[PDB]
Amino acid sequence: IVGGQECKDGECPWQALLINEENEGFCGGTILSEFYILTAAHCLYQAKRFKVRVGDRNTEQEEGGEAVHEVEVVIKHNRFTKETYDFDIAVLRLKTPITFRMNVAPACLPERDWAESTLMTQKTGIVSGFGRTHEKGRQSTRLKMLEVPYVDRNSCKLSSSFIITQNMFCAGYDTKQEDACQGDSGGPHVTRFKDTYFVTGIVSWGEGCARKGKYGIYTKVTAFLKWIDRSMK
Amino acid sequence: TRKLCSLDNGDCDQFCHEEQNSVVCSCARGYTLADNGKACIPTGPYPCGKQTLE
Ligand SMILES: CC(C)N1CCc2nc(C(=O)Nc3cc(C(=O)O)ccc3CCC(=O)Nc3ccc(Cl)cc3)sc2C1
Ligand SMILES: [Ca+2]
Ligand SMILES: [Ca+2]
Repeated sequence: IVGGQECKDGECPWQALLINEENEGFCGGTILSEFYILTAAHCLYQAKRFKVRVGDRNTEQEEGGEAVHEVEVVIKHNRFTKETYDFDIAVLRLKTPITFRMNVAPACLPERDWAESTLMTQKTGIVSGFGRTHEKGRQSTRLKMLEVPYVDRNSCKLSSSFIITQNMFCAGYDTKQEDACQGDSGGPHVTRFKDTYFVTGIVSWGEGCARKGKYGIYTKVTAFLKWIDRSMK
Repeated sequence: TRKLCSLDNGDCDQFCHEEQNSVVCSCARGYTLADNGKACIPTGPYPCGKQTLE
């Protein structure tokens, strides 16, 4: 995350972190329920073996609430392609159920029509993660969150060197130096509505991080609500 | 002119749907619609969408 703030105690309890065999984070995820993690399809190519870590806010310090979970099943969208990053969504089923507690809790899955009419028409969403603090920087050892404006679809298409499919939306800032970045991919984009947080996107891609005239590109979760429901069986 | 779910979310806490000419409210999984047919009540501990305080 470029710019934005620390997640303070309890503020981003639906954050998951995909960690490699060396215990380094490489992608984010969202807790959907005791058993299921939402993430990006393209993250699954970023490591042979990985686990999921929840309840972590400071990677350099044991705060007590941390839990590592093993992945039992990887459910990747079959229509995902590296060529376009279209259908950039995947669900993970964990071997053992997540025990909800302080800093560990699911985000709500919305209903399609209402999310699109009511959530995605709000001023801003919230993206979070342990990713890079700037384009050329290193990964944050602190979990961060950032408020990102929904970006008009046609402005985004015009701003982009690559196709923006129906399964993507744009969020962030034109010139202001705030954005998601490398390592935040797969992570939560949520929208607050009356003190309740709904999953509205998955951190997908961008041309650098916080580059002028470029936005953050997110998987449009609302297009994948029947898919996610199916995947959670 | 804003009507039904377009007028302050139909007074619903969460989901709002328009049926006939009438607002129907509902709730995320793990919540129950209150008696007033509008508010959403957590059924148990750590309901989705809520930041944690304990
Ligand atoms: C298949 C198409 C759609 N692509 C998907 C992957 C992709 N990655 C692209 C890219 O520009 N990546 C890149 C280049 C450099 C650098 O060279 O300095 C440094 C870091 C990166 C990764 C930055 C990144 O994750 N950005 C980011 C990711 C998600 C969001 Cl919501 C906002 C920003 S451009 C692009 C286009
Ligand atoms: Ca820690
Ligand atoms: Ca920008």
